[PDB]
Amino acid sequence: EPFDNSTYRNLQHHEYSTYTFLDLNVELSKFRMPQPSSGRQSPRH
Amino acid sequence: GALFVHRDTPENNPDTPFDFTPENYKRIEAIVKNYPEGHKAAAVLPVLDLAQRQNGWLPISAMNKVAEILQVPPMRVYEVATFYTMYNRKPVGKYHIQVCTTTPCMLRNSDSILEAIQKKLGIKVGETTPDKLFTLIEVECLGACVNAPMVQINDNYYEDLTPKDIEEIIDELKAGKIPKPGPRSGRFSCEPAGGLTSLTEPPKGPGFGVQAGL
Amino acid sequence: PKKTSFGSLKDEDRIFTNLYGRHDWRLKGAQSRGDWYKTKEILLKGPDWILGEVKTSGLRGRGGAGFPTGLKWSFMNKPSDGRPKYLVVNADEGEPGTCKDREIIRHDPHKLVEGCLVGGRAMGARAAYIYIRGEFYNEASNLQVAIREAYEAGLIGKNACGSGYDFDVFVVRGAGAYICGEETALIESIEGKQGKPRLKPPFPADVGVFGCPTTVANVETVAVSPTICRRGGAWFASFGRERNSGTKLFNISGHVNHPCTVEEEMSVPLKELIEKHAGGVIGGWDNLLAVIPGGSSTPLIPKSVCETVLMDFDALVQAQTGLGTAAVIVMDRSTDIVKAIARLIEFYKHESCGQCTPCREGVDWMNKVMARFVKGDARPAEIDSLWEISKQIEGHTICALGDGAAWPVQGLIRHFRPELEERMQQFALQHQ
Amino acid sequence: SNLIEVFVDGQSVMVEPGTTVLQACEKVGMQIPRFCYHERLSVAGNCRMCLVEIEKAPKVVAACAMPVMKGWNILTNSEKSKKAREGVMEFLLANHPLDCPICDQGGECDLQDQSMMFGSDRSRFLEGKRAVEDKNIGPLVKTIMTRCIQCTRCIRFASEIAGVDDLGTTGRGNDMQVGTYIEKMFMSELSGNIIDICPVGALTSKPYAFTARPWETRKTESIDVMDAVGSNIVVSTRTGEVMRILPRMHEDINEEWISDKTR
Amino acid sequence: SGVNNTKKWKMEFDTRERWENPLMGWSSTADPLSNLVLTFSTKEDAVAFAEKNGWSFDVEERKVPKPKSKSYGANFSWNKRTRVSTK
Ligand SMILES: Cc1cc2nc3c(=O)[nH]c(=O)nc-3n(C[C@H](O)[C@H](O)[C@H](O)COP(=O)(O)O)c2cc1C
Ligand code: SF4
Ligand code: SF4
Ligand code: SF4
Ligand code: FES
Ligand SMILES: [K+]
Repeated sequence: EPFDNSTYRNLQHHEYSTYTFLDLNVELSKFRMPQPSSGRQSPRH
Repeated sequence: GALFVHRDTPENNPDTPFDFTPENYKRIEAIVKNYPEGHKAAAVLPVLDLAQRQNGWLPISAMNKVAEILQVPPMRVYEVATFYTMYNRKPVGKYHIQVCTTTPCMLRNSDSILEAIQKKLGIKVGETTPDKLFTLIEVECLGACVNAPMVQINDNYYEDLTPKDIEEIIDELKAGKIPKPGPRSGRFSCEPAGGLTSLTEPPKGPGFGVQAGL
Repeated sequence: PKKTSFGSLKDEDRIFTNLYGRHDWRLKGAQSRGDWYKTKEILLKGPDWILGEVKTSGLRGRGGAGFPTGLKWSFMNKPSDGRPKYLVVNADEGEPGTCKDREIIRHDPHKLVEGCLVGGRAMGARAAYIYIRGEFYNEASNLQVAIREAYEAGLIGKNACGSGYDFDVFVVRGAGAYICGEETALIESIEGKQGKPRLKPPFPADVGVFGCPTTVANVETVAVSPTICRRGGAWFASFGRERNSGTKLFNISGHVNHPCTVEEEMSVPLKELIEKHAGGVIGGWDNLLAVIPGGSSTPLIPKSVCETVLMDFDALVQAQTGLGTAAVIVMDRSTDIVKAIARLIEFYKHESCGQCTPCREGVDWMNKVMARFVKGDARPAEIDSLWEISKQIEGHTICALGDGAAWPVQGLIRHFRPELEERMQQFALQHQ
Repeated sequence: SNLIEVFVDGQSVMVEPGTTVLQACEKVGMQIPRFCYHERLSVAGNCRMCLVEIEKAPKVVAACAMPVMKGWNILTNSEKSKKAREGVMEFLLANHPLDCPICDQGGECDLQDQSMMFGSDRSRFLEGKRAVEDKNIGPLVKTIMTRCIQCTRCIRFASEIAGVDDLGTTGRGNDMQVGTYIEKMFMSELSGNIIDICPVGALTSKPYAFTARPWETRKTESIDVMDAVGSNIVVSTRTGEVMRILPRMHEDINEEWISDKTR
Repeated sequence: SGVNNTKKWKMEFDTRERWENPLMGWSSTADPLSNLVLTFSTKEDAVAFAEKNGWSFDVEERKVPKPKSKSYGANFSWNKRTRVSTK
C-alpha cells in the first residue's frame, strides 16, 4: 500500500492464463467505436 | 526447424484435423474487431499466435485453414508464420526453453546456464528432450537484457538466473509445478543488489504545474 | 542558468514515479503517483497548447533516434485529409540491454497511455494501435487489464476523459523481430505482413497502417510527455544538456556489480553512473576495457575515453557513439572485446528482414569474416576490408538496421585495432 | 504548367510532378543500373543498385523511390554513387553460385552485363557461400533458387499481373528463400513471362534449357496466332530452326508479355 | 532490362532457305545477303540508303515506351486496389 521501495506488486503476472491476451480481447468489445469504413470488404475487393 | 521448404509429413499435412473452441471463435472475432473492416489482413498476426496455443505449434493445416477464414491468400499467412521467430512450424515440447545468450547475457556468462541445462537434459541445442518435455535452443535476447542471464519458458520468463538455480528451474518443471517467474535474485522489480538508489521519497500526487488553465 | 551537475537523478526527476513497480502499476496506484490528473484539461486546452509544450521542451527521440519530438508531432497536426489519424507505440525493445519499454508497461502502464492520450489530442488520433513485442506476453496482459480500468472509467474510449474524443487504444502483441522495432517495419507488422521496413519517402505523416497517418513514438518519449504537459518545457529542458534534455532509463548492465534499470539524468559522468547507482564496475575502471553506453547501435569506446564523458547526444557524437537507449553495458579486461561483440554482430545477423541487399548480404558476410577474426585466421589487411564493407553498407540500406549494425563493428575497428591485430598472429603461431 | 524543373549532371530537364529519378534521367537517355525495378511492374527499391548520390546531399537516395523536386541536379557519375553501385553489386555477387557456364542466362544475364560496366574486377569474398534447395513448379520453367538475387520480381509479377499468389519469400536473415514453401506449380496462363522477368538464371525455360546460347540467335519479329490478340513476338532461331518465342514490346496490345501457349 | 541496343536503326533482310548439308549438319545457305545488318542514326537516311542501291524498303516506326507514371506510396492505400501486399 505505501511506496514500499522493496516490493514488486506484480503478482498478477504470475496469475495469467495461457489464453490471457485473447481473453481480455474478448471482453474488450463493449466500449468500442466504429472501425472506419474502408469501403471494399477486403483490400482485394 | 531450420527449413523454409515444406515437406508433407504424415502427421502434419493439409488433412491434419485443426479447429477452434466456441470461445476461440470469439477470440478471433475479438481479434478482427480491433482492426478496420476491409483491412482484416492485419488480423493474420495474432490469430497465428492464437493458432499454436491449440495444437502446441504451427501445423501447416492451420496456415491454409486460417487463410480461408481470414479470406487472405494462403501464401500471405505462409510468410507470416515463417518470418517471425516464435512461429515454429515443427512440433515442439511443452516447455519451450528460450535461453538467452545475446552479448549482454554472454558477458555475464550466459554460457554457464546453457552448459548446466545441457548436462542434465543430455540432449543438445535445438532438439527436444527424450520425453519431448523441454526444448533448449539459443536465440536472441528476450528484450529484458539487464539482469543476470535469463531464460524464457513458452510464455513464462525468468531473469537474474545463475548456473546454480537453472538446476532449480527445470527440477520442479520436470515435476510439473511452476517455478517463480521473474528475477531469481533480490531484484523484486529491477532494484540493484545494493538496495535501491532512487525513489526514496514517496511519489507526488496531483496538483502540479497547472500552467494557466492546464 | 546552467545545471553543470547533470548526474545522480533525483526522485522527482523520475517521470515514472512507479518505475520499480513500487506503489501500484494499475489504476489504483496511478492516481496515487499523479496519473489521470487533469488529462482532459490538457486535451481541452488545445492540440497546439501541448504542441507548444513539447516544442518548448523538445524531447529528443529516446528510441535511438535523437529527433526532437516537438517537430515530429507538429508535422502531423493539420486538418485531416480523410484518412483516420492514428497513434502508434513501438514497444519492441529488441535492442541488447534496452529495457525502457518494459519498465514502463509493467510498472505504470497508465503512464504510457497518458502519453498516448495527451499526445493523441495534438495528433488528432481517434485510435492508437499500440504494439508490444511477442516476447512480452506477460506485459501485454498487464497493460490489457490496465487498459480496462481506463476504458470503463471514461478516461479512454467513448469521449475519452469526458471530452469529445472517440480515442481508443488497441494493443497488438508481436511475434519476435528486432527489425520490427523500426517504425517503417512495425507499420506493416501491424498491417498484417512480413515485418519488413518500408522504403522512403512516403511518411507516417501521410501513410501508415492501412495507409493512415500514424505517429510512431517511443514509449519513453510517450510516457515522459505527461510530465512535460503537467509541468511545462522548463521542467524538461532544465535537466540535461542542450537539445539532449529530460530523463531516460539508463539500463546499466554487462560487467557491473549491480546491473539494473534506473531512470537517470543524461550528461552524467560514466564513473558515478556505475558507482552511485550500482556500486561500481566489476574490477574497477582498470578492469573496465570499454563501455557500450547508448546501446547496440552505439559504438563502444575505450577506457582512455570513458572517464567522465557525458551521455548527452552531442557528447556521444564527439565520443564517436550515440545515446541509443542508454542501454549501457560494460566488458571487463577478462572479456575479449573481439568475443564481446561476437554475439552482438551475429545477433544483428539473426535479426534482419533481409529485404535490402546491403543488410542481407552484409551482416552474414561480416559474421564469417569476423569468425576468423576472433579465431585469428586472417591477415592484417582483412581488418581493412572489414572497414571498407562496413562503410559500404552504411547509408546504403533501406532502413537503419544495417546502419544500426554498422556502428558497433565500425566503432570497434577504429578504437581497438591493435588488439584486433593482436589476436591474429596469436592464431598464426600455434595454428601454423 | 505544373511541371517542375530539375537537372541531371548538368543539363536541365523538365519533369512531371512526383517523378522518380529512374523516370527522370531516362529522358536524356540514361538507364540507372537497376535489378529490382520494372517499368510496368510495381516499385520495389530493394536491389539498391539504382542508388545515386547528388551534391549537397550527404546520403545517397534510392532513385526508383525518390520523388524529385525543384533543384535536384542528379550527379549520376558522382564517385560516391559510383562507389555505391560497386559495393551494392559485389554484395549481390557474393552469395551468387558460380554457374555462368552452366546457367542459360549466360550472354543475356542482367547480372553479368551490369557487372561488366558498373562492376569490379576481383572479389574480396574469402568465406563460404550460400546454397538453396531447388524447387519444381511446373515442367515448363526451371527454378535454380541458389542463383536468386531476392529481387522479388517474381512475387510481384504473380500477385499483380498474373493474379495468383503461388510465389512468396520465406525466411528471416540471409537465407530468405523465395518459392512456395509447400510444393505447388505455376498454373498462370501468363506464367511464361516470369522467365523474362527474372534478371538471373533462377527462372529459366525448361524446353529451351541448354539448347542454345543468346549470342548465336538471329532474332526475328512475328506475332502470336494462338490468340486473336496477335501478340508481338521475337522468334529466336539458330542455324535453320526455331529455338524460343520471346515477347516483343508493343504496349497497348501485348506490352512485353505473351501467353504460355505461344511461349 | 538494359536498353542500349534500341537506339539505332538496321537494314535487316528477310530469310532464305537454310538446308542441312549431307555431312555433319552444316546449315548451308546460298544467299549472300544474310549477315549484313546495318546501323543507322535515323530513318530518313535509312530509306535514303534503300533506293540508291535500289532495294525495296519496309519501314517500321520506333516503339517508344509509353510514360511510366508510378508511385511508391500508391502501393500502400486505403480503398485503392493498388494496395500491394507483396514486396
Ligand atoms: C533496428 C531498430 C530497432 C528499433 N527498436 C525500437 C524499439 O524497440 N522501441 C522504440 O521505441 N523504438 C525503436 N526504434 C526506433 C524507431 O524506429 C523510431 O525511430 C522511434 O520509435 C520513433 O519514436 P521516438 O522518436 O520517440 O524514438 C528502432 C529503430 C531501429 C532502426
Ligand atoms: S538493413 Fe535492409 S535488409 Fe537489413 S533489416 Fe533493414 S531493411 Fe531489411
Ligand atoms: S544468372 Fe547470370 S551471373 Fe548467375 S550463373 Fe547465370 S549467367 Fe552467371
Ligand atoms: S526467383 Fe528470380 S524473380 Fe524471383 S526474387 Fe529471385 S531473382 Fe527475382
Ligand atoms: S531499382 Fe532502385 S533499388 Fe532496385
Ligand atoms: K530469368
